[PDB]
Amino acid sequence: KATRKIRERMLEESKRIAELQKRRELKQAGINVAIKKPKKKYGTDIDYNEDIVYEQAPMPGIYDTSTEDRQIKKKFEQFERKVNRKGL
Amino acid sequence: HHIEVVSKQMDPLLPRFVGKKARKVVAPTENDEVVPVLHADPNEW
Amino acid sequence: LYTPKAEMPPEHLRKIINTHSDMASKMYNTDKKAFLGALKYLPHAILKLLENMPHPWEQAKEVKVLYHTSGAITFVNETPRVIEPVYTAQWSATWIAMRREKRDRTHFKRMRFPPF
Amino acid sequence: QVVSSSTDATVRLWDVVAGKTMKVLTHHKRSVRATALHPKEFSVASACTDDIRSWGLAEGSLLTNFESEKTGIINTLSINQDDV
Amino acid sequence: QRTGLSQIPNRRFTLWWSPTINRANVYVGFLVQLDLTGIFLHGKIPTL
Amino acid sequence: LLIHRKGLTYLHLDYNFNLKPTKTLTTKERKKSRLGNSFHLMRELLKMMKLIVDTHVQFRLGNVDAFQLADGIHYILNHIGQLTGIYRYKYKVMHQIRACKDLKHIIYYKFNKNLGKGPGCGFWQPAWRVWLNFLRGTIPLLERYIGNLITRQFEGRSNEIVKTTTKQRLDAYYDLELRNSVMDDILEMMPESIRQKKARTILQHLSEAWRCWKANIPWDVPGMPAPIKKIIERYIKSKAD
Amino acid sequence: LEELREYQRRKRTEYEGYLKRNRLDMGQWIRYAQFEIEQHDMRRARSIFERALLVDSSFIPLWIRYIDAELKVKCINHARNLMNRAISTLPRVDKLWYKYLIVEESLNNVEIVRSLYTKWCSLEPGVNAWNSF
Amino acid sequence: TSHRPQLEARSGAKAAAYTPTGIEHARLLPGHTTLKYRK
Amino acid sequence: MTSWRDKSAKVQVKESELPSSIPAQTGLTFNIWYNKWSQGFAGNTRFVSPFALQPQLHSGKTRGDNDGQLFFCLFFAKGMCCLGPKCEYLHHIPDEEDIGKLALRTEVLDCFGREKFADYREDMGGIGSFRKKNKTLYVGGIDGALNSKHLKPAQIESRIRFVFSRLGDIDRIRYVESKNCGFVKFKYQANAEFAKEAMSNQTLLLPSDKEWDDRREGTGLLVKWANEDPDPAAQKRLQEELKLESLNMMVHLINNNTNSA
Amino acid sequence: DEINEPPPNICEQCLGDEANIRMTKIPQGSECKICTLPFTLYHFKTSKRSNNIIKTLICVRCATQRNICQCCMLDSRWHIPIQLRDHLISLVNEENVMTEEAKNDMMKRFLSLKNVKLGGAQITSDPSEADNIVDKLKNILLRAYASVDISHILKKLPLNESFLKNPSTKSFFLYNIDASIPEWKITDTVSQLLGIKKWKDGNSLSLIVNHKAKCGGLRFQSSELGERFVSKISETLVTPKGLKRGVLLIDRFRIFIIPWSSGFSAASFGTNTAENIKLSLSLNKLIQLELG
Ligand SMILES: O=P(O)(O)O[C@H]1[C@H](OP(=O)(O)O)[C@@H](OP(=O)(O)O)[C@H](OP(=O)(O)O)[C@@H](OP(=O)(O)O)[C@H]1OP(=O)(O)O
Ligand SMILES: [Zn+2]
Ligand SMILES: [Zn+2]
Ligand SMILES: [Zn+2]
Repeated sequence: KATRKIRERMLEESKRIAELQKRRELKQAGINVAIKKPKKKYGTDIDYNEDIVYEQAPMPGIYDTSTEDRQIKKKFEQFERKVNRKGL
Repeated sequence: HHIEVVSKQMDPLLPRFVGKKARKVVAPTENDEVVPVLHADPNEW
Repeated sequence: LYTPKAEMPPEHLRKIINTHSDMASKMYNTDKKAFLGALKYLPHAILKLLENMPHPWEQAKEVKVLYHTSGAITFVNETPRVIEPVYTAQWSATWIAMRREKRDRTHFKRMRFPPF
Repeated sequence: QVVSSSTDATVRLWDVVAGKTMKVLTHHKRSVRATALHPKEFSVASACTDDIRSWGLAEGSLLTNFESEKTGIINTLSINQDDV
Repeated sequence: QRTGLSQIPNRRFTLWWSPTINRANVYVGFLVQLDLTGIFLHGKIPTL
Repeated sequence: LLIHRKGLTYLHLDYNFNLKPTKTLTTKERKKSRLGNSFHLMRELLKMMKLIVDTHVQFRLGNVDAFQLADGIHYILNHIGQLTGIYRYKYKVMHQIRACKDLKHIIYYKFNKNLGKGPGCGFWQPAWRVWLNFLRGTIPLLERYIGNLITRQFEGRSNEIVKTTTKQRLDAYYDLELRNSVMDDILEMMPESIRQKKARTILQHLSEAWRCWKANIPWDVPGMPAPIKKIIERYIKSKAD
Repeated sequence: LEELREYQRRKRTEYEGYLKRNRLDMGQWIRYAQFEIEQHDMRRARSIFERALLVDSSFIPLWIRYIDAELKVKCINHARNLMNRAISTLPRVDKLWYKYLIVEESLNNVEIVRSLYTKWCSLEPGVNAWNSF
Repeated sequence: TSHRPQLEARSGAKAAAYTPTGIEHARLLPGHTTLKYRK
Repeated sequence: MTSWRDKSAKVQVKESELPSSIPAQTGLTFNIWYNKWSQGFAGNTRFVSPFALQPQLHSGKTRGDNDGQLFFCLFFAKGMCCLGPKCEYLHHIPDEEDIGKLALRTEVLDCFGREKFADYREDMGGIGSFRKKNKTLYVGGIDGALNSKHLKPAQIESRIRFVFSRLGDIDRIRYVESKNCGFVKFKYQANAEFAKEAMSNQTLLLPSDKEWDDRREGTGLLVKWANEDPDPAAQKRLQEELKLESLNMMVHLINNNTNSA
Repeated sequence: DEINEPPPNICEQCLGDEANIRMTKIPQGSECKICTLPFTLYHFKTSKRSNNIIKTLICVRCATQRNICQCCMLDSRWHIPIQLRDHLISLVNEENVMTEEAKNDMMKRFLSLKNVKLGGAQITSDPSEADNIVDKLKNILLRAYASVDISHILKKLPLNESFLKNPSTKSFFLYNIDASIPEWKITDTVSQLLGIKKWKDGNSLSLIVNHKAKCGGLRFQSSELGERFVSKISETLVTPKGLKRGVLLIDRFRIFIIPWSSGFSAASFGTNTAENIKLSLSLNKLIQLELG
């Protein structure tokens, strides 16, 4: 069982790398084609990218902040902007 | 205004509770706050 | 209040059943779910049909029925109620009429099954 | 109406018409195996390992701690008419 | 293939007595016809 | 409409209520198209009714005479084992099939005194009653069964099905109860060490102490603490009992 | 970006596929929480720490690393009113009292520890705590 | 390593109904309807 | 008025000319629950409409006008309605008078009376959304609509402009040759909803366009919803019209406080 | 028992003017458009003889979390869309506040059971809190391409003609139309200045505006309307060594007019979009030449 699932992992790892070198090369010719959805097996399947998974808000503390939140969105918008150009 | 609430009489041959279907629902944590908990040998054990 | 049921024309039930021969329109989607709800009550309608069957001395029988307005099921709404000394004389008259006919005919042909 | 004790070291008191917990008694440190109600005083006793505590049922209130030290795992509890 | 018992003796026996085993017998409302043949099977008998 | 809602259009239902495959099926379609007894008992019952109703249609068309009509109604009721396959799906109806055959033996001998042999006895009133009484008990059962099948079509089969302790899963269920009861007694003797890493190790000593009892070998672990040893011994003796 | 975007999509299916079958294993809750901290996403990271306090709330190495998640990014009031929940959950634990002291020592406001030790001596702790006061 | 059972309530909060789907079981049919009281 | 208020609405299709409810022939056996063909492979089962809407010819007064009906006949939009003046829905193009009566209801419904949905669709199909007011209609299948003859992209733009012009106030049209796509924006949501049903699965080619005999063999011009406009000029223009309509209801949200006092 | 106990959420606008209205309650009616769970549904008709039945589309739990009518999906206090109500509150406060929506079918199912709230509803539910923002609204109201050649197109454009006020044709030329101004607003003012209401059903006038070439083309019907249009055009610019143009006066934007007399056919403004962007730059120099 165990050896097969390691070999079947590296086969599945190849199918992305062969795919992701297509899109890196199709970007060179200009044509932008998005990554597809890995189609839903059962009816109520989840896309964990699209939303917060099980969003539990922390607590209704008495120490109201309403100041650090600004910095958190400022840092996150700073981060994905650096991803948008330098490509990490 | 006012509201008068009337239950409609159903066709006995139709599938009663047309909304009813078996579904799985993961339920969130209940709203009430948390209660306080209020409470050598390693070489032996 | 309570007024009893309106007795309707027998042509009203015919037309509804002739309409539900071919249910290809989307207008029939709720009535198709009523045909599947009627399937639970079908062995009850069979019992009412078979207990109200004509006996061999009568040519045709008229029966009260109860039908769903979408034509999903029809129930025979009667009870076959008899006087017991009359009924025993009716069957025993039929018995002797049947014994004369088997004597009198040279070849009796039996019906073929199923008939269609 | 219903008192319950489980392996999560809590004793819960229940409001059954609302279907919800009236009171959660959290004082036992490990799994609570035994309970017994008093026959006269309207109180419950509960036992954890080395830990036996009594409770009034009107409020979630600790009545007494017992001298149950070094006594080990307690499997069963029994209360008598004569306060034994 | 070492432990399981061969099917070929049961089939040999059944084929031999097959006009008595698969006899027309009594009517049960219908009969099943074996595809691409006109052999009628008068019971559900897998070895036959 | 039920056969089509399932997707079973390779299954053909004729007007004498036979269900006929039209095709060779795959393994997937064969698993999908198995119908229960509640379907097939309802179909055979429609088939007995369609049989009797069409015997009256032939007379009302003028194909058969009144004496033939009575002989045909009396023939159907004594031959329901021959004409429908109703016993395949609820086999206790062989009581009714054998009671109509008993009534036919006693009726034919009254009717054919100083007569010959051949058809023409249409005294169908005793065998009619036998089938009417059979319906009396079949109404509640099919009402429940067809109701369950139809409820599953529109609402689905629940995901909260708890399976009972039967003879084929008894040894598995004894296992889970002994395994939970041993971890309870040992985790309450431990002070405040750990719960996850030691636990798999403890249940491996239990399975090993049971292979030693069966082999008649003494089970001695040299550096095992004495209270963990007495819990495993007490529970191995209870399993052995 | 889709080199990173399908990367973040792929990793979240791998940890939550594991935590689905093991609600326990507090070490995997912390590791999957630390992945979302490194993605510079404190909204998702706080969710995983709250979801993991539901499974066990007495495993205090989970509590402390959720304070460390809040102080490394220097979001201070979220770690302050957290302590209205943390030590009002477990008043008997030593380390939860000590860490909310020493963090206040490095934030240098000793009016705040003037009221902390007020309760924490009303609570009757024992010898090692009374001596640090 | 089973390591944990299934808590019942994760079935009980499911929104089929308060009841099951509408399956009528043979053992849940009515019977022994009169309770007996001691003197 | 000249077309609508004086006339009564005519019958586009007789009931004996209405098409069969059975679809053509996709598989081997017809399923009588789902009304589809089964057991085989489907063969790209789309087809062009044999009928179409004639705004000036077919509009007229209906029985929905006398009763006070808000909603429009969807079979009138398709060019298929067989009732004519008996139909309980409106047979004319939506205008500023009737759209003013579709104000509370149009937030969740469309102009035909159909409920809207939260998510859009994976291919931006039939009904709209109650989250976004989308007034722009995507046009596709233009190769299939023209029946695969060639035209210049300037002339395709005009042939799209004319047939869409009758269906309401057209904001702007911009045919793209690089992607054969028409982005047709209206003034109103209710006229985009009407035009989407009306020109779906139609033919572009005119009766003199030399292929009017053969046009039924096509697939028609697809009409789905339009996504957000990626060029930054319109996004700033989106930001502009968001701000100025905001201030319009900044006026009225302090008038009903002024009424409150 | 949590199903039937909370009461419905209907605004006064949906419910109408009638004194006492009978409604129908169905305990497992449809499912919610937002949460996709079964909920109790309500039927009502505003009058006893309405053509239309009003139906609750969302459940009461999803309506409470957004503070909205179950039918309008509009605000319970302000009767405005949620797409607007967040944007107005985002102006009064320097923070940006929105209503996020769950895409996943089970996560939207998870989202409806939490009893907190989200978006602007935490403001708009309280009367005291919502009044402070409507107060601050008043204070804001107190605050008050070169390489492609386009030559064959530019000859067809009648660059040098006047309002000679002759019959000429139905056809005119428009330019200086900027990236703004939908075609209905042009055809409304032209109909408003000529005087005819309901221009479209009469089919008297036809417009083509390209919006990338920044120029527009006008057609009339029944040519006597055409000179009456010129008779209503007051504003002129007599170009200094050129021919006069009439001016359309939309708000703040100027559109200059030449009679066509030979122009039509789409290609007139440009075949592709880049060919229109080059013509945009051609006219931008010529409008600057025309004013100065
Ligand atoms: O088997 P047999 O000894 O020849 O008896 C037959 C047989 O009756 P049972 O097998 O039920 O006893 C016939 O029934 P089937 O073979 O059709 O089942 C029946 O004929 P019908 O039932 O078709 O009328 C016939 O009776 P008859 O010849 O009077 O019609 C009867 O012979 P006996 O009357 O001598 O018993
Ligand atoms: Zn119509
Ligand atoms: Zn909802
Ligand atoms: Zn409303």
